[PDB]
Amino acid sequence: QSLHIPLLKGECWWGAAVNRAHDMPLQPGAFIQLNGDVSGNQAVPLLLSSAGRYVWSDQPFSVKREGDILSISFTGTGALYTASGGSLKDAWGEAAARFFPASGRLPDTSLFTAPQYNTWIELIYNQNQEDILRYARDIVANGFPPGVLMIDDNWFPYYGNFSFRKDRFPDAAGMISTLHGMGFKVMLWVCPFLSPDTEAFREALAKRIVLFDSKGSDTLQWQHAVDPAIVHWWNGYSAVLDGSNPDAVTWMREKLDGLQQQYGIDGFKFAAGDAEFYLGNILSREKIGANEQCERWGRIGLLYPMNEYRAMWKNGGQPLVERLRDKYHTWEDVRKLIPHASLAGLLGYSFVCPDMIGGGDFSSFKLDQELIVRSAQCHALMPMMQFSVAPWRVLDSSQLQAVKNAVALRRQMLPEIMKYTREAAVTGMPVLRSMEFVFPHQGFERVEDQFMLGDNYLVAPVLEKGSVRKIKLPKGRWQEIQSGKVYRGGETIELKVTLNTIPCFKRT
Amino acid sequence: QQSLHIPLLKGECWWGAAVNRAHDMPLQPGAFIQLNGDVSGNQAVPLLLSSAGRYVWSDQPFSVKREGDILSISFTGTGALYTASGGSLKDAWGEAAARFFPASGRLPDTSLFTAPQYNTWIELIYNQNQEDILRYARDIVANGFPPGVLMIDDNWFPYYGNFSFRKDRFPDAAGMISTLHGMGFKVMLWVCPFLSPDTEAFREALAKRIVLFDSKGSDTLQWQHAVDPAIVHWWNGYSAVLDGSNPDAVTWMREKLDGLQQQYGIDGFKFAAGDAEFYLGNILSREKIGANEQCERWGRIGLLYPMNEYRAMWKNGGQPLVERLRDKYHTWEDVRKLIPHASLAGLLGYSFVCPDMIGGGDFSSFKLDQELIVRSAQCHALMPMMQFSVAPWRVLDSSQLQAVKNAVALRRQMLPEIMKYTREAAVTGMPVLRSMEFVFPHQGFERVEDQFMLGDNYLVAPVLEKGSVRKIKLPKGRWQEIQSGKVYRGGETIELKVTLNTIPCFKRTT
Ligand SMILES: OC[C@H]1O[C@@H](O)[C@H](O)[C@@H](O)[C@H]1O
Ligand SMILES: OC[C@H]1O[C@@H](O)[C@H](O)[C@@H](O)[C@H]1O
Ligand SMILES: [Cl-]
Ligand SMILES: [Cl-]
Repeated sequence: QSLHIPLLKGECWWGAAVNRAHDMPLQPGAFIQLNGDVSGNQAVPLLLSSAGRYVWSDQPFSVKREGDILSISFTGTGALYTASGGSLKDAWGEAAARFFPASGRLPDTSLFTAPQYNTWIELIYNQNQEDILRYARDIVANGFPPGVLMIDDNWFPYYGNFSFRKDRFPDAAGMISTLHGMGFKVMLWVCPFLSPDTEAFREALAKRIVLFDSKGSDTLQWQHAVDPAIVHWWNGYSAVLDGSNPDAVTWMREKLDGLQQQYGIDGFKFAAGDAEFYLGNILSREKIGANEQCERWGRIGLLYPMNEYRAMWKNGGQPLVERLRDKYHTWEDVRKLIPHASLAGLLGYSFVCPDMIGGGDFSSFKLDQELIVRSAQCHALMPMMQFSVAPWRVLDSSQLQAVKNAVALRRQMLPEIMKYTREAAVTGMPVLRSMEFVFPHQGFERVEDQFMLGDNYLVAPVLEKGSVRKIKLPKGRWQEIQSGKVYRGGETIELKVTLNTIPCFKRT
Repeated sequence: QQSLHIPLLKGECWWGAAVNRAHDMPLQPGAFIQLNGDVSGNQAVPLLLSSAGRYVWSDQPFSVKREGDILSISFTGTGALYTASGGSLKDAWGEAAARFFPASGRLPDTSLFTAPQYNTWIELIYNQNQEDILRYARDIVANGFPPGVLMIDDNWFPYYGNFSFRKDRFPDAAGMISTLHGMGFKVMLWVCPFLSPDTEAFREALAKRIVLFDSKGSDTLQWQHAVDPAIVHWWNGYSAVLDGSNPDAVTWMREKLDGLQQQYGIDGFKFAAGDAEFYLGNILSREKIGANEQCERWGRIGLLYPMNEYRAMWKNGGQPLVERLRDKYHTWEDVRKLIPHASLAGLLGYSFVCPDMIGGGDFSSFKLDQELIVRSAQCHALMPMMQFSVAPWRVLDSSQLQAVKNAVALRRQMLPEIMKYTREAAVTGMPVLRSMEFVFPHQGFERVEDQFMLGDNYLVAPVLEKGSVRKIKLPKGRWQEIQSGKVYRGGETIELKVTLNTIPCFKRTT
């Protein structure tokens, strides 16, 4: 089933995939495939336009813009809709309320009320008790606020064994107790992959909770398959849980619940689950597609309020934290944070965290100190802020101070962040809003280096080198919160900036 | 493929190729054995030997069939038929050995012979842990059994390719080994060439390019440019696997094994897997060797660790490796395989042969049949090596236990004889455990597989069925039963009254 949609004059379209937001508004020649592909992050079968139009299907589709016409090919069925208000916000609001209504619930508020810290970039695969405790002590000693600490990949003996590796964690319970005492909560990285020659693999094969190999047979049914699917991913080759099988859910809950009971773990970073891992010669118990495997992995987080996901299909309006994917240590990537985060919010992902300050791609790790500072300042007034590489280790004293000052500004602004976070639970309305969302039809369709925190604060993080920053103000009066200088709105201004400037304006 | 087609001589009998097929020999009309990519679950050698002193050899694998009275061999490389002028099986063995697999002059570690061996596999299976291993070792001593080599079998480590004790089940592995040593045991660890394919060890091995690579079914793709590992399905799951053709894989394996010896005091290693079948398919090796040669090269690692054991093997006849018969079922059929498999093993160059595990070595079996366990123990006793796994004191009542202990005592009594011939096998390759045909050619012993000779002078006829009567075919000469002292004239078959305790054994006195 297909659909051709001529653009309205001036109309701009966004949607489909968080990790394609930098390519939007959709341009002539643009192509996005959702079927079997979440583009390395979150994806939703939704398009929204600046004229209040929207496209939804319950199922994946592909979209191409050819000239001034959208061509959409649906695997199921879909339709074009118009909201009568005629703005992006109206499209968002009607599509949300029809197709991904707000659940009424928040993720664990500890994820918002302090910065987050992830051991990934600092320790990589050498996750061990001594170094994790040291990183935590270091956070405290450098005057950073204790928050949620995420112990990343490889704290366990092998994939599918949900226990601390005793060689590197002689007393994990003691470690967690010490971390709690210091004011941290703790999350563990978990995934649905199973090292496919181990005790856990054989148990899961016997329980029939893995995805099976179809052998490329047309006819072979799940109930008769004998061999597991083996999937290649970034860590190697593994068996994988079948998210359509209720018994897989039971198994996963037993594992996670056990870590909570035994060690006091507060929550889980849900890794992987990307649709692409479910393609090919694979048999699932309930015969669902690859996208819905990803979606059902996402549902696990509904049982653990302290959660985070990178890969997602649907689950808009839900109490899941949605992280932007691994960012490179580049200026190009720091300029993705805002448009990616703002799109995430329109797709129903209000609780968006922008990856890791300074970069989340471990291979990157000559570091650029200025970039790290600008990355930190851009995180600060986003819904959540996440560190990994240790600022005190990689920065000199005044770059470090500027990071501390970013954290201080987040602290000053937290009541506002939390007001809109709490409201997002109820209404689904994003915390971080695009300029277009708040100020429709005022020339902001392509302004992606500015965002609104709620309705009243305009944030314009410095996202390049240079001592000059341009800021497009909507009509109205705007007071810069640090300088206190009031600006007449309805023009673009030039601001002299230093390493420490985070331009932010209150609507008056 | 090049080939031979050999009319059998009158009365001629042929053995060879594969240890785990010996029960089907002498090769009968309709027989077929493929060696290419196939070691039949144990040791295999490209050798055939005949009762008329003839032999066939190739450096490389072949297939053999018998159709009527024609023995046909199809070679992957080249081969030939030979005749030893003395005209007996022993002459064929001796000439083939000296030409194609001469004795190295070396022995495996003598502690493997000078006491019974004990393997934790059947008692503990996948639950290998410090407490239970120490308990098993204490139970050996408390029940009056001698300390020997203790083999800690599969799953003492976190995952395949991580050569360290799992600290969850082994809180002080060095102290455990220290304890076991002071109780008079030596300790071997199960190791294999498989790597859990999403782990740190796997990624390290991939980065060092020591794994076997995936050819993608391409004919042109060269090792040098391959990027993905071969994944292999085996009894424990799916794994990457070391490329035994790659000298860097040897280095890596030595680093692991030397590390375990230095850090924990481990005495040797049970070398698992390596079966040729694991190396078939879309696979690229650094030096472009076949599947059988991958099995052979795994076997060579044991040349660096005198305390070793292998199940899978290709060639390496005449070498200081313990060759274990494969996992035996808890059946009477399988206890009856021990002798013909062990004797063939000797003819193929595997003198240091151990007959799997007393009472069975297939963990799925584990109605235990106590009498079967006893007869298994008694059959092991005068073989080159004797290996327990399932705990006799746990599964046997008091008479039966005592009969196992008596078997151990007979082995102790006979050990000087065992060792005399074991030390000689190192030098000449002559088997310790010899077939009746080997020692007594052309006397009607071609199909007698329930008797063997310990060296030249001791005829052992273990009881291998239920009942109170045992038939024993004595070669010409005089034979003294070692318990009774009664002397029997040979050239006939006698019937002996037997009990659960009886281990019929005769000394040659003429
Ligand atoms: O897609 C998720 C993956 O992204 C890769 O680019 C990164 O190297 C991995 O560590 C993993 O996080
Ligand atoms: O071929 C070796 C294998 O043999 C199987 O029969 C057995 O169940 C396994 O435990 C393993 O020893
Ligand atoms: Cl990947
Ligand atoms: Cl197998």
